[PDB]
Amino acid sequence: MTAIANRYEFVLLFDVENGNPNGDPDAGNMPRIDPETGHGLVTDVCLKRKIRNHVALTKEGAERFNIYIQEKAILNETHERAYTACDLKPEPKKLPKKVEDAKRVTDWMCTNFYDIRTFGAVMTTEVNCGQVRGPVQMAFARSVEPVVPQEVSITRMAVTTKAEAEDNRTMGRKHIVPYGLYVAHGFISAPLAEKTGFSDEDLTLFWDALVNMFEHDRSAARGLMSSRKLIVFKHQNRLGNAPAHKLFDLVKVSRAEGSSGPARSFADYAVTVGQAPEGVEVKEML
Amino acid sequence: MTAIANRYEFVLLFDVENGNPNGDPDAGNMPRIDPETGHGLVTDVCLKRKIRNHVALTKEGAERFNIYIQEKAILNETHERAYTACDLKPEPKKLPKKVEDAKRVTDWMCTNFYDIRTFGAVMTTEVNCGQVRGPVQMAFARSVEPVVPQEVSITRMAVTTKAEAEDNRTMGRKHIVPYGLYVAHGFISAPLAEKTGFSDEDLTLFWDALVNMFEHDRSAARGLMSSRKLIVFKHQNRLGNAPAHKLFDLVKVSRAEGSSGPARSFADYAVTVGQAPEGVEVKEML
Amino acid sequence: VSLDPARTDRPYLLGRLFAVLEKAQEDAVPGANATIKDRYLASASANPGQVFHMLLKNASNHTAKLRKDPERKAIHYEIMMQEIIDNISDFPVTMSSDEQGLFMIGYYHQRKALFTK
Amino acid sequence: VSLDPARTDRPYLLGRLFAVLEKAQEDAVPGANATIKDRYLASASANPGQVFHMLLKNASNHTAKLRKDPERKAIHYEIMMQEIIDNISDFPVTMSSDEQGLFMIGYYHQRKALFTK
Repeated sequence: MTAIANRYEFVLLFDVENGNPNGDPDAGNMPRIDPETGHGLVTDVCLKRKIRNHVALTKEGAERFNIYIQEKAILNETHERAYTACDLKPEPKKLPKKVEDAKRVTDWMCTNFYDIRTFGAVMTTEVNCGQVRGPVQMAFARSVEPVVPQEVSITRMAVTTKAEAEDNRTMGRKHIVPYGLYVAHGFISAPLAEKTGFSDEDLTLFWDALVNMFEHDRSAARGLMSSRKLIVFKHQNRLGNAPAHKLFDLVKVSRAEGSSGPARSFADYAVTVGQAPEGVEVKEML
Repeated sequence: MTAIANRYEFVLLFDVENGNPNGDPDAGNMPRIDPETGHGLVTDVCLKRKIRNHVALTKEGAERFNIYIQEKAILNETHERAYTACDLKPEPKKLPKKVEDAKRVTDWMCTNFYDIRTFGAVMTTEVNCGQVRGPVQMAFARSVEPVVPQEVSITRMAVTTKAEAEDNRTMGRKHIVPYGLYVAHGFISAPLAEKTGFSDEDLTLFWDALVNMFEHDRSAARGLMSSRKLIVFKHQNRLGNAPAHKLFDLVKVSRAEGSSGPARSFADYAVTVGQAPEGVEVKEML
Repeated sequence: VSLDPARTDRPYLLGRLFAVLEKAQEDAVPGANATIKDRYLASASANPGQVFHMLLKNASNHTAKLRKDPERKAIHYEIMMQEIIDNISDFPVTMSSDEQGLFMIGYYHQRKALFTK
Repeated sequence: VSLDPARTDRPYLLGRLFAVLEKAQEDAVPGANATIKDRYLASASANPGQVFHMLLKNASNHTAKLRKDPERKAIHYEIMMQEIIDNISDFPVTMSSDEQGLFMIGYYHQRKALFTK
């Protein structure tokens, strides 16, 4: 299960229509924004969640593709199960003093759980199984342009609970974004992958999940979401050949000619990709 | 081993995006700030940590390039190793009463450990090999403008512990900086270098470490960080030809024409460098 | 310390304008669940030119509506808009954070005055 | 309570404002992790001019959240907000170590007053 042997970077584009992409739980449930400039934000956590979901759905629990963070699970017990699998019991706070036992519990955990093998985890709980850093990382998603969220009042004809006047109709609410366009960054590092065995087949599965992410999570509130673009830079060496910021500058997005009013469709924008330096390969997977 | 023969000064610039550069271990985990002005701060220790990391990654145990196994080691063992390696009986609190061997229980260190050769260490400890001052020093990093830390909230699938009270089962926090630009200062001294042997190849490796520091540092909380500029002043004799403060004044940073309220990119700023006196050589293209 | 009719600072004027648009809307449409304030307070302070342009459409529509009925206020409000919009040269695309503070004061100050009577 | 409702000292006013904000927030969201104090005490003192305008956004959201319910205290708070702010001409950029102390005092007096039935 050999690890990858190159350093990577990529860029992802996606948009929304008449929906809430991430309600952050500290302002009613309004969509999250930058409070000084009015651009919209989405957390990486959300994205990761989504990807976990997709992998679970597609692989159907195949061996060595289990997911560690399942709904309303208990983690300490999974730690204990790893301990027993490597045939040790935990100290209430610390990993086994025998280095090999800790290595075995950690390697067992990494081998069995796909998401641990990809993102790492903080297993420092009572049942101490250690720490992992994770080879794949992502940054915050930021909108290209300011967003103007709108709130919609709604009502319910039926009656919740008995009172003095209860058919008296309640008013509920929805919060929505009309339109918006988002950008994301990510990285992959070979040296860390060498510590966990993150193999290239996992990389292909990761690409696949990343392109088909939005298609399975339709909901009442979520509206319509889709993915538009995907660009990957491949270094020719286990250590890079150029700074990351220079690469990200090769891709530009701007108003499509003739657009006057607020953006309302993908067609109102124009996107271009520059020429990469000598030591890097540029591909468009979508 | 041949030491350098000139004094050096330099200036470094770097920025951040949606990240925590260095968490305050007392103030929850918020970014460090100036209590009076709101300017951000970064400890030098952090930087040195980073540099040591990069050196260990790139050299991988090459001879005379050990890193004092700084991670989770029992330090006093290496001192008695120096004593035993020098064939001297380990002395807990005191150096040997023999000048040559006394200094050898340190020269062994200097030969072996790069970071000791560069920064020095305290070695009067429960195994005594003495003191070192370090030919290379750095000061605190200060942002050019006030910063406004932000905080966000997190859900959770599951529960770690036996939380039998019995959805979204847990909260969590993150601390971030929308944007910021940082500056730093440093010095190198030849007379001290003569005492340890810090040589030219080490200086070149140091330059490389400074250029490529951040590339291998990606993490969940880190966000996006990179370096931007580097200017080096080289005097023409073992003792400089001008005061340091005069040199640092030749570099100036200011807002671009398009000020436009909040700064959100490097593009918002303009950087310029003056011209140095006759006795000083300025090289900035690094 | 109270409302100053002579401050003539742009973010103060924008705050006053906002406050009185709120007041006029109120009289326009009774019984609303949420006010324009609740809807747009944040946005207005972040993107002046963006929204302000938008709001005035609706305000125009409303005052158009309201002339049929004998009831008046709204001519005083139309004059108040016309004073503040004549003092404002132009609408900034965005404001410095420190300026967004001053915008809040002009709003509160103006509101209190209108709160009276 | 020792609170003096007619002091009119800017830092004192600011502290009272802070306290009221905190109380409002508290009422809005039962079972919260922590307080406003915990998150933003430092910053406020450090740079009053940069944070207050952000605090006032959340204030509004909280109030909105509240008012819809039969617990229409939250109207009572808003009036205080009106009164306090009324007296203020602009936010300070910086505060001396001395008025920082004063700032604190105001906070505390107001805090106790709110907690009174």
